[PDB]
Amino acid sequence: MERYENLFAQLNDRREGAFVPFVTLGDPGIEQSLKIIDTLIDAGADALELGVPFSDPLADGPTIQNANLRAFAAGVTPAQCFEMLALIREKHPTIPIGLLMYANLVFNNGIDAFYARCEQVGVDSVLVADVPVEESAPFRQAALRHNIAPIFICPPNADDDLLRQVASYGRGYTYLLSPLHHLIEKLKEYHAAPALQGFGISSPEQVSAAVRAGAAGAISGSAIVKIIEKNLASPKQMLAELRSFVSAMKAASR
Amino acid sequence: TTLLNPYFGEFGGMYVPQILMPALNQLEEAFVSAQKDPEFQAQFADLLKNYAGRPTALTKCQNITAGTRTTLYLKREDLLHGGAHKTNQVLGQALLAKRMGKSEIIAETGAGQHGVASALASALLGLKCRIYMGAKDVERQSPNVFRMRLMGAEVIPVHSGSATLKDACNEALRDWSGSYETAHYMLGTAAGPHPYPTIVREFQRMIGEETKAQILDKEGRLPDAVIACVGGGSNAIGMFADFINDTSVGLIGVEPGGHGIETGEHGAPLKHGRVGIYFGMKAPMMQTADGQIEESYSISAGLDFPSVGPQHAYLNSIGRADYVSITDDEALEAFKTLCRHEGIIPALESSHALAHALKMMREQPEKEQLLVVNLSGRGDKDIFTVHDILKARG
Ligand SMILES: *Cc1c(COP(=O)(O)O)cnc(C)c1O
Ligand SMILES: [Cl-]
Ligand SMILES: [Cl-]
Ligand SMILES: [Cs+]
Repeated sequence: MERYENLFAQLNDRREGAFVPFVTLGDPGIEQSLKIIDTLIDAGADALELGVPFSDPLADGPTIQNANLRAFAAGVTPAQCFEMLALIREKHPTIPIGLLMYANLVFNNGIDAFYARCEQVGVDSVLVADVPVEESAPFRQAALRHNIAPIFICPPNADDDLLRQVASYGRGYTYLLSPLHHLIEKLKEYHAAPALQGFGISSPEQVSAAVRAGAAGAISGSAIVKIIEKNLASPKQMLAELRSFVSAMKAASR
Repeated sequence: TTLLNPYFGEFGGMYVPQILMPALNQLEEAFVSAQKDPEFQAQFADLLKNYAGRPTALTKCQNITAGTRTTLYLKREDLLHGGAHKTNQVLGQALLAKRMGKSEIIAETGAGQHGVASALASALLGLKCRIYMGAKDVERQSPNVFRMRLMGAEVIPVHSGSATLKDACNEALRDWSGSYETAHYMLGTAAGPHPYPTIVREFQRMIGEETKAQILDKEGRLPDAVIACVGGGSNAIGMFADFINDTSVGLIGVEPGGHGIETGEHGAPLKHGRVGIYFGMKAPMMQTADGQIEESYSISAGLDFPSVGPQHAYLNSIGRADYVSITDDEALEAFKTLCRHEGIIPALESSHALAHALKMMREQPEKEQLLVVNLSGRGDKDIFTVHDILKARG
């Protein structure tokens, strides 16, 4: 139902920016991760970017590398990741749910079948971390055939041909890593999807600066998982510090 | 957009994060430029001849084929500087690195022999070289770690994930994504994203080009089949390349069978894996039912690559080349047989190629055939593992 168009329209009507936290599904456990995601949404998360544990995340840093190990240690498989995704959709109908995938888990049971199950569980978007826009043809076609938004990363070394491709083939939102001000202008010029800055977004000052720079919001990756990684022995004190951090970062976008 | 086709049939591609695409387009154009530059070719040939020892010998096996109608030749890449074929392409890649103005080299390795190959090339050409290796590979290959560090290389152990080659392959790409403007990723085999399969083939194809000229000089005809082991596929595609359009020449690649294919502990994804996407390429891979990539098992450390080069998967799908598997015990017997009968201690890698050649010769001993086996490396690194196994059996 394009929850991104309706979230961005809302956040624009209140002159707000989006705060999108990232976590790995099933980290450190299935039940714990479900309560972690529930804590992020109540704290004030506008959207969700979720990762499926992959054995070889060659595009993620060590903090998320350990999140996959923490999830594999709990035994989380792509099968129960999607039953998690289904339960999360049935709890929060309006929030946009994004997936950070790797190409093998999508290709494994057929590309079109992977996006078919995302649509069955209510997933709004999918970014495949290791498929560049030059190799994106079969993935975005399967994603559009099941009303999924293909999310594309626009890196800091992007030339004009890349910005034109990300604007044309990208839906939902554009993943900015990042003066980003010149990159934000060109994406608005080429009518790209609203850009979310996701790169070391750690403090509330970076959420604020991203919005002022022209981006539609900020994506916090390692910052949330670091909080989970720190309080692995204290379950509630983890959620406690999770609620304080996300509501602080969400206020930074208002 | 690229200058060359990133795909071999349905296999290949550039399945890397978008940040790495400029690094690949830069590497491709420098390669295409170097291929048309006679000065680059002259310097490449100069290092191959006057530093590595090319051309390598083609040894006719006197005693191993007695009692049969098989003539067996051995392409002696074991006589190359470093002791393996890996020296050929790292010299070309390091020359490409200089052509792109790069001053650093990043390399992954598992058995440590590509790390030793990268370290010796960087030392010769004046490049700072840092090498990633699995922490479990660091413990079993401490001799090769000392070799790399003796030659001025920085060995960084990788405890990530499985702490093996596929995690070294990951950690190297992570470094290259932020350092590609000064550093060059020196990939180990004929796999990975375009243009690496094409580049490693062209920097290894002197193997088959020499073998062709030598077999025409010695036997006055092309071979009936060329046989080579396949970990990622660099020494095999280097032998196969100049014979592909020679359709009367058989192309046999040998994959590690480990403890047997039906046991699951093998390393033959081309014939007993499933096609997936990892390491920047679509190719047959060792993977679970859910899509998690496994490790290849083999008594041979150099055949630990959980996938295979895309040109090999293409050559197999069209029937141009045939791919078989050889167990640990078959390669071990081939190891012992070449020692007693020819005085050549082969690498446990290349023993898989020889083992299948002995099988072809033994199962049909009255078949008249001219076979060339690519001896991709010497086995002095393996005498310790061969010792412990023959000490344990009895
Ligand atoms: C590296 C290794 C191999 C496997 O390399 P390929 O990429 O399959 O060519 C074969 N022989 C030796 C001696 C090796 O060290
Ligand atoms: Cl010589
Ligand atoms: Cl010659
Ligand atoms: Cs292999």
